[PDB]
Amino acid sequence: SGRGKGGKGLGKGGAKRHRKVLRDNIQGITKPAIRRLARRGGVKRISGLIYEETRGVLKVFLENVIRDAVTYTEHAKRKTVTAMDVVYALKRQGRTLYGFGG
Amino acid sequence: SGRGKGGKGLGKGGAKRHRKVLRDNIQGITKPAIRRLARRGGVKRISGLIYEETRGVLKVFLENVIRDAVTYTEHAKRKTVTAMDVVYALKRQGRTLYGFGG
Amino acid sequence: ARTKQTARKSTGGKAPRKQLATKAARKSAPATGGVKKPHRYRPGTVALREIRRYQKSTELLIRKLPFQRLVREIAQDFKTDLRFQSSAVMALQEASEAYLVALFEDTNLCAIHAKRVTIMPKDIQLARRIRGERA
Amino acid sequence: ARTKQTARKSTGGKAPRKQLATKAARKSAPATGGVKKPHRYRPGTVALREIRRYQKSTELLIRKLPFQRLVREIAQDFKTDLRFQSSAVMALQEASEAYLVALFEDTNLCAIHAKRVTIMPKDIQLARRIRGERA
Amino acid sequence: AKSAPAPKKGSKKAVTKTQKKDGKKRRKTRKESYAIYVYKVLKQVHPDTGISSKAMSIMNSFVNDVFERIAGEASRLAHYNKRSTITSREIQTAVRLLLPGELAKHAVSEGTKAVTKYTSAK
Amino acid sequence: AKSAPAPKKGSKKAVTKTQKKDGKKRRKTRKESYAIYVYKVLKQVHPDTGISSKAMSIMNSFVNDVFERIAGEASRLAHYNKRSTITSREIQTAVRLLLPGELAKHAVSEGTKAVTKYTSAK
Amino acid sequence: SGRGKQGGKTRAKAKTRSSRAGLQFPVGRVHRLLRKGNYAERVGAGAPVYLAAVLEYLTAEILELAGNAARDNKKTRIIPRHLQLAVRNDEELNKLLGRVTIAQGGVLPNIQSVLLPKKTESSKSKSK
Amino acid sequence: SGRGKQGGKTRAKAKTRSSRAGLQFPVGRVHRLLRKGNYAERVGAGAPVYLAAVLEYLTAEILELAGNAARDNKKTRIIPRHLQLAVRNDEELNKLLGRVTIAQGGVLPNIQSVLLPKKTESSKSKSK
DNA sequence: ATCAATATCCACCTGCAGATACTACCAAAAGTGTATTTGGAAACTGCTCCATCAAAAGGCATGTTCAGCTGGAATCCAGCTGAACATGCCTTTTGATGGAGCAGTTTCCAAATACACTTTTGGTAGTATCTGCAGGTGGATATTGAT
DNA sequence: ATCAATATCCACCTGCAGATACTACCAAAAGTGTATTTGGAAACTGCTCCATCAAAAGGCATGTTCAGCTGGATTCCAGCTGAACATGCCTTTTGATGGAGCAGTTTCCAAATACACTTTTGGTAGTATCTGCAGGTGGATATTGAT
Ligand SMILES: [Cl-]
Ligand SMILES: [Cl-]
Ligand SMILES: [Cl-]
Ligand SMILES: [Cl-]
Ligand SMILES: [Mn+2]
Ligand SMILES: [Mn+2]
Ligand SMILES: [Mn+2]
Ligand SMILES: [Mn+2]
Ligand SMILES: [Mn+2]
Ligand SMILES: [Mn+2]
Ligand SMILES: [Mn+2]
Ligand SMILES: [Mn+2]
Ligand SMILES: [Mn+2]
Ligand SMILES: [Mn+2]
Ligand SMILES: [Mn+2]
Ligand SMILES: [Mn+2]
Ligand SMILES: [Mn+2]
Ligand SMILES: [Mn+2]
Repeated sequence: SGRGKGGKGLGKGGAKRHRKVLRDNIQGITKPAIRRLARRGGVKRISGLIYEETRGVLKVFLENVIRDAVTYTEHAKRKTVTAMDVVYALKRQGRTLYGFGG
Repeated sequence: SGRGKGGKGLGKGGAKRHRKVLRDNIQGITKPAIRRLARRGGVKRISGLIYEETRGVLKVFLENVIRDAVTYTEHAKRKTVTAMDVVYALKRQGRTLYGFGG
Repeated sequence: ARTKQTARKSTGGKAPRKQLATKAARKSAPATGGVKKPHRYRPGTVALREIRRYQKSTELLIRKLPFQRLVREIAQDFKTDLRFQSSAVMALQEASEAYLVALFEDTNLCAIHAKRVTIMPKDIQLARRIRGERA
Repeated sequence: ARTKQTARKSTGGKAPRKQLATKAARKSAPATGGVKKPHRYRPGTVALREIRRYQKSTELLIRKLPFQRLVREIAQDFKTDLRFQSSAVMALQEASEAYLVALFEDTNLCAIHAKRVTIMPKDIQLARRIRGERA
Repeated sequence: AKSAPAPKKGSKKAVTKTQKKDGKKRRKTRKESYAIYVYKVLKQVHPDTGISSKAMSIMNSFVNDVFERIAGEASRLAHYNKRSTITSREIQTAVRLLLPGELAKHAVSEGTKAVTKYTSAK
Repeated sequence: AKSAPAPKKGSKKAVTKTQKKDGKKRRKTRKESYAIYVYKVLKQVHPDTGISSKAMSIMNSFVNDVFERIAGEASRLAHYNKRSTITSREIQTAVRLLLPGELAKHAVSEGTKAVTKYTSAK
Repeated sequence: SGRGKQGGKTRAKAKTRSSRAGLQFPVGRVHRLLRKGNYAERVGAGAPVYLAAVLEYLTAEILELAGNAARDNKKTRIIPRHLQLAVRNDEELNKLLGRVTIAQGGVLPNIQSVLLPKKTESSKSKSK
Repeated sequence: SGRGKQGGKTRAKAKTRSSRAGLQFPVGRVHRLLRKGNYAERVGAGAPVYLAAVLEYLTAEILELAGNAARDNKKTRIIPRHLQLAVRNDEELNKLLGRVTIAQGGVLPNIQSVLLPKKTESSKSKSK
């Protein structure tokens, strides 16, 4: 309840701190999910190569916004990315978002 | 004297003689100038309907930029549109132009 | 005639000209004449039904946890040891989905421009290039 | 082994030759009618030559006076009796031409996307919609 | 009787010591919003219509975004003209630059009407 | 009773002269630019290369543009963090947000170098 | 006149600049925000009045249209969806908010014509 | 030989801030412009130095590339065309100036392959 | 056109997350009063540069002829991609707990603002010399396209 | 393959728009000295909410089958658009005069800022209780698709 260590982040000792390696999570953006986004976009038929192409485009989109959001986070000396860090990052990339503050 | 139908002689097709004061103007942006613009843009073949389309687009662009430039002119209480008024108008429309800030 | 008595000639007799119509394909009547029956909507009908459904709703379309792991993975590659407000992740998801949906709208316009109804990678590529995201 | 055959004097491109007559004949059509297959570049060869010429230069491509007139006319709709600094008009022309040239590049990509080499109004329209100018 | 001077400024919750009623955990810094004003306007236009908190968060973003866009445009206008004061005149021109046709027209009318009224008092 | 102390080829003298103001400061509304500094840098990178006036104006616009973008980004950064001061740290972070990869690394390296030198400077 | 002392209250005391300008939005707050944002060294008295009036006006416009969308969808409470329908179906607000995303707004129903079925979908010579 | 604080001799503008920073760009002017730009209430001393250094560095990067372009075109004087060539052929400068128009800059030579002679076949080996 | 398989519509209903309602407190927000400072509007006008002529001189737009080759209509068909289905897993949901770390509160000085004063400098102006390269001429040779 | 008809390029030459070198002048740009103010980092810690665990279960993902109909390839040819010409309209230039009005300067006052008080108010917090509508059911009506 306020005891531990920190420094490098978090941790315990008597076997208690998680965080497994994160990899290949872009595959979590599934074919059904992309089909649903395309449907809301008014798309009726989709070529098989669209799914990997869409993952690639989303990865670039996310890398760009997250890069700026984390830059705001670090400049503020924080270790937690805030909704505001994301809103400002979105705004500076010309993707203004309403609903999350600011 | 009617004469001809296109070729030699005098009075034959292609014989106008005035200079504006309500005439061409947008029609003054010629098919040849538009073709040249397209060539610099890498275009090899042009539909006959492109010329009027281009005039329409160019008029919208100028209306937009000139409207804002004149808004800056009036705010300044001036009667003369300056290069800066145009530079500021272009910048706010996302079309920053370098070379005219003297 | 033949002046006798039979009542054969003509009236359906003589030869055929009557014993009409199709033979099968009503509900089943397995005698052969109309294949089987299981109900199927035609290709495209359900796709159109899904467009109407999803354009009427607003819920996020990517699963939440999988999207959250992608965000964490990418962020982690930029800077280790980050934590996220949960609304920061929802903000990224709202923005990401609106971005993709709008891009699919432009991509569809590109497929249609080429006389197709099927979007392909080149349509996405053309839309991103005209947008200035690529070239 | 001779000197004959030619005996084609030493110089002189004159056709009438060494005896009266002095027309402008040389090696074409001193008469009045045909020609014998004049020279013609194929459709597309000169268009390609123009693309290379204009992509190498930077001079404005729309005539100055007709452009100035258009600008003044448009401005008169927002405020009458305005004057323009000469560089204001030039700034507008530099910006307008750069805008149109870049739009033609996009329009060209749209034509090619549809398997054409000829740009059409629908290509300009698609490009402007994707850019968010129409949209 | 008397509040000032100091200290305390930014009180609430110091160690413990409490009389009655459990509240005010070390005063949160106030986060202002346009919500009560947005709500006031909503009732004028649609008396029996409510608004969800998410829609209200959207309205708050909208008002803050337009405020920043108009103020930024006014700022630039003032600097371009070497003026150190943003007056209603810079706001008006920023409005004409930022808003599309009919909206700018009605916005300019309301802004002008408000300044004229404001200056008609006292 | 005069002998025409001065002919008629312009204007005459007004008693005494001026060793300042009227000298030549009127239409002297100073209009500064980065031209002489851009010129100095061109010499360090290309000693035998010149630059046309039109090109120099492009450069002046360039420096002014980047200054505004970096300063504007630094401004928002400080405001977002509730800081009334723009320090080298805000300039650095603004540079990282505005400039593409390699350009940012070298810009940051140059900025950090100038501030260090400047610091360890008399 | 010369410091001294004063008495009586007619100007206001309890009269906000908002009431004085005939507004619902807060003139005092807008004035403070204009000063806090570093837009200029000085802010005239009329600037926050004009700006508050404009913000109030735009708010009324979006709420009018959004309440209409909620009514059209048989709802009495405005949610993000209604704001998005109001904005995207209005030419001018759509342009003002052209690069803005309203969270949980969805999109306008819109299927391109060429994608709808037809011709009874039966070849030309009775086939596929 | 004593005095104290050094606030005496050479009371003149000893060294400019730019000189102390090892810069060619005007630190004092950059300081003044930051202050008059209304970017923030206060401006720290190192901010105009860091910024002047970045402005000088970027200027050097573009002049280096435009000078190379002038040189490749057999010229010793940089004109707008050379700045355009320099920026557009540089991936990062091109992106930084992605929404900027260099007057009298022209465009980069570029013909879509499908438009080249003989149906469609890029070919070329000179610059391709 | 009839019939059937399903989707879709709507009335009716209930649970409940979110919305909404009073009581309580207060630190910042906001208004009123006086005094003091000053940004910039108003009037005058100097001189920069914008508008109009004048008026040849010919670069370039426009109209015409001809047909090459492009756009797009019409056909065929391999196989991609949508629809439907079985299976079962992993996202979602509901509830909990430690503790990282964001953020409130007071202290305290390095560094910024505020000023007076001295010095330095970039910009404006003349007047004057210098020079990179555009534009022109030869003539070579590369390209294009018919035979 | 041969070779004419043109386009295109390189080497050189020179006038001149435009860059450059030198001197003169000055307001303001900039730096230095000293005296005061203060933003915001430290340090300490209240208090939020982030990471993570648990367990259950059903919405939804996955993987497969089957074949409808789409995209891709091919062929054909009407007719649009490019290339080449013949005119001759009208932009371009340049030379040079009015005078509009931008822009420099001096006044001067309406309104801004600074400062000290006092009242007002929006936001935050604790508690409780409504209320709009999601989500579900059940039957009626509509849509789609086979014949
Ligand atoms: Cl593809
Ligand atoms: Cl078309
Ligand atoms: Cl005002
Ligand atoms: Cl600093
Ligand atoms: Mn990783
Ligand atoms: Mn003054
Ligand atoms: Mn034919
Ligand atoms: Mn073809
Ligand atoms: Mn801790
Ligand atoms: Mn000097
Ligand atoms: Mn040359
Ligand atoms: Mn303090
Ligand atoms: Mn499975
Ligand atoms: Mn088949
Ligand atoms: Mn097809
Ligand atoms: Mn006058
Ligand atoms: Mn209250
Ligand atoms: Mn329901």
